[PDB]
Amino acid sequence: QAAVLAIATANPPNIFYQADYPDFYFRVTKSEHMTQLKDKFKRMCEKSMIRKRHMYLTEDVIKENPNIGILNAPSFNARQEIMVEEVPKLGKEAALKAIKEWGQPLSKLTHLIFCTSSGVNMPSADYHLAKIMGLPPYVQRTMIYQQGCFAGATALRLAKDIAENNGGHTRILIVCVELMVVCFQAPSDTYLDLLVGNAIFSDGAAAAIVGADLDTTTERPIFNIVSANQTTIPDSEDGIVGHIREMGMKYYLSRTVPQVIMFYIVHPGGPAVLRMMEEKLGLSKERMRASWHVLSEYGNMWGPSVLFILDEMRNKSMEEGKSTTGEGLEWGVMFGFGPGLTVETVVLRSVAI
Amino acid sequence: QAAVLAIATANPPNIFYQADYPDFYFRVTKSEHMTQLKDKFKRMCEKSMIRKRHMYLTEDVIKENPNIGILNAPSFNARQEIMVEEVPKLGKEAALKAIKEWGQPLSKLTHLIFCTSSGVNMPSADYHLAKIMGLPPYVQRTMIYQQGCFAGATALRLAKDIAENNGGHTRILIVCVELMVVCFQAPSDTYLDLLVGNAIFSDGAAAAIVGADLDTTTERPIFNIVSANQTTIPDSEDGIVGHIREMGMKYYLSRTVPQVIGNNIVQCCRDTFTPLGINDWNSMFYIVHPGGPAVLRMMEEKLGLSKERMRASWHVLSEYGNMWGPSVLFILDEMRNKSMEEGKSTTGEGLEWGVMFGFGPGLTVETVVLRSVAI
Ligand SMILES: CC(C)(COP(=O)(O)OP(=O)(O)OC[C@H]1O[C@@H](n2cnc3c(N)ncnc32)[C@H](O)[C@@H]1OP(=O)(O)O)[C@@H](O)C(=O)NCCC(=O)NCCS
Ligand SMILES: CC(C)(COP(=O)(O)OP(=O)(O)OC[C@H]1O[C@@H](n2cnc3c(N)ncnc32)[C@H](O)[C@@H]1OP(=O)(O)O)[C@@H](O)C(=O)NCCC(=O)NCCS
Repeated sequence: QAAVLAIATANPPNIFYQADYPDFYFRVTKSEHMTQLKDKFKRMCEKSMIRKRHMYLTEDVIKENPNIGILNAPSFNARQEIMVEEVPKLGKEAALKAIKEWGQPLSKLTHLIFCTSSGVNMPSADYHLAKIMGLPPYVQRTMIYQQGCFAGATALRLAKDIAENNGGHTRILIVCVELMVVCFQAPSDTYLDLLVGNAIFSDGAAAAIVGADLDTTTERPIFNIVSANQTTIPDSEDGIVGHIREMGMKYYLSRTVPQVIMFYIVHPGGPAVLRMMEEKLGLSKERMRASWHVLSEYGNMWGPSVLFILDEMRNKSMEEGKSTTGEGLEWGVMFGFGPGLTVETVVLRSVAI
Repeated sequence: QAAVLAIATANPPNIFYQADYPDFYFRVTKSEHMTQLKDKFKRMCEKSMIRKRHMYLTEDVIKENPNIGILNAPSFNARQEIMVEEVPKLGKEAALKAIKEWGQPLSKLTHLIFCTSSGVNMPSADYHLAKIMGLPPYVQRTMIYQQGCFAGATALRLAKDIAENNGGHTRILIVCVELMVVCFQAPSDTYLDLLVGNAIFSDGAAAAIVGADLDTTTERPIFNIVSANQTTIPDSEDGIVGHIREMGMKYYLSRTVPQVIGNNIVQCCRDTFTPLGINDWNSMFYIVHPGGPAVLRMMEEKLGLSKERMRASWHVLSEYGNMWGPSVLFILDEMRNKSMEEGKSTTGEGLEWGVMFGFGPGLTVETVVLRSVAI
């Protein structure tokens, strides 16, 4: 049975505390005259339940690429040139940390699954990571582009069958990375479905190693991937929409998505999402803690977020002397979701600590 | 063991014969005054071994979206809006025919793998195909974007593990679609490795059904997917390059790609099929992505192949051009269609073992080891 053997994460070094972000955002987009819209944005940020976010797109990067901060200005080329380079580079940081925990050389890897919705190129981000990391030429790559916030969970669904159908030496590296260079837009009071993303979207990378039939002397599983299934919610196509255009990506968020969309890993799409899960199942406050923590400290990073929460859960479980990597519990589930609307459900089993 | 259970194809209806294409291309891009460059493009087309190509992008479509025909003008929005709608639509035409050959209802599908390098959107072309085919909401989707000409082979590699690890009821629909709306560019005498693409790139859709543990009663395999491996050729990054930009995609082709690829897949052949005990190189069948004529000649010359061994690959090049992802599936279909029609004893031209090579940016090679099925 396939297992997660290592997890690690990375973020851009520039921290944006949410208390300061309305002032930063309306200043760098030169939109301070929009006082009513800033009031609304202040309330969005205050209700976001996000304490800080790590972002590539600083004031200096906007100054170097000024059309990124001018609504509707052509800036797709400028965003692309940044992201084709920087997305694999941040992924390499998380990947090498995961491989160090794993304890095996890159030569023991058989497969790479790379996921991002931040930039497209040919050859793709999977190839670029293999180049800058020095993955051997027999490492077999799968590129998952543009699948938004269920990409992390979908990589585990794919890795399960690859690991289990090819045998004991198959070892899959999963790397998920996003940079909001892809979809950062200046404010407009007729596009509130773009403005909500400015309050909650953020940058990050996470990596994991998956294998089956483990060398017990050298490898140690963290979780087992019991089953994985994707479903689509009917009649919800307009809930999450990303239109890649000459002005960059316009990523539209509907107000109904949370209303439509054991230990738990729930993609932190926003606070309404995590609350929807809690009261619906009578969950203790303890159950969503790890998902609430990643939302607070990193925001909604699309693809990699469920791996951040996975890593946070087993770390706290170990630090607090819990019985298993799943907070002392045996069974668990991870939910990724995104455009479609699409739900990826991954049934997990913890490991004894 | 995973098997291909159905194969079908579709193309945009408008046919461009290669003898007429230099005239059309320089006229609709209002570039006839570039006389030396047009002579160069004529020679490119005359050497291409392409007789016709099916294209979505007609003169009317360019007239509706005139920046597509103006070099470096912003046209990415216009291209995107066309392809996000039209890529799934052409895929549905092929997919319906593959399911009809398969013979089972859509409700028996468990998975969909959609592959394209022609447009990006969220939700993507996989969701859109599901919606317009009315696939049940439990069909599990994988979207393979931007993998160029190895995408059809990579879909088989993925589908093998999905079908074999989940078992007898898992049935995977594969759909590969391309429309050169994505990268059509007007001519420039300083971007010649752009003009090559206008001589060879074309449009098409192919669909296949993959499953393991077959209902002998109702399902018949065409080919078995014995193994599949991707490899990367070191120090070949610049061989095939697609830069997606505000003017659309600029798809650059280095002069040495056919030889770098051809030498590599000859080596893969020797490395892979010698331990399987294939006695000589004419004793196995071949599907080689039709990137151009030179890569097909290399296989023939380096392995000493007879003329019938690359015939199916030459035919798809002649009649359809280089359609990127779906082309290897066109060739698979053609091979088994002619094998049946000509009275051969197997779907692989009367031979037991065979190879499929997809390749593309990286440079990346997807090798698929195939076994035919008795006819
Ligand atoms: C957006 C969100 C953080 C707001 O926090 P909240 O707990 O709902 O608190 P509020 O209802 O007071 O909302 C605060 C402001 O945000 C607005 N708002 C909330 N959701 C919005 C949405 N999809 N689009 C535009 N504005 C929205 C509210 O109208 C309000 O502005 P106002 O006071 O001027 O009317 C929260 O609703 C949420 O988690 N949304 C989920 C985002 C999502 O869909 N994630 C998954 C897709 S990636
Ligand atoms: C277009 C094509 C059919 C021309 O046929 P050919 O076998 O090269 O015949 P020639 O060598 O006489 O080339 C004719 C012209 O095309 C030019 N040319 C060919 N390939 C070129 C390239 N990558 N870049 C720039 N110019 C090129 C040659 O310089 C030559 O110019 P000239 O006649 O003015 O001297 C062939 O080059 C081809 O198929 N290229 C694509 C192969 C490839 O890269 N496949 C991978 C993509 S999936």
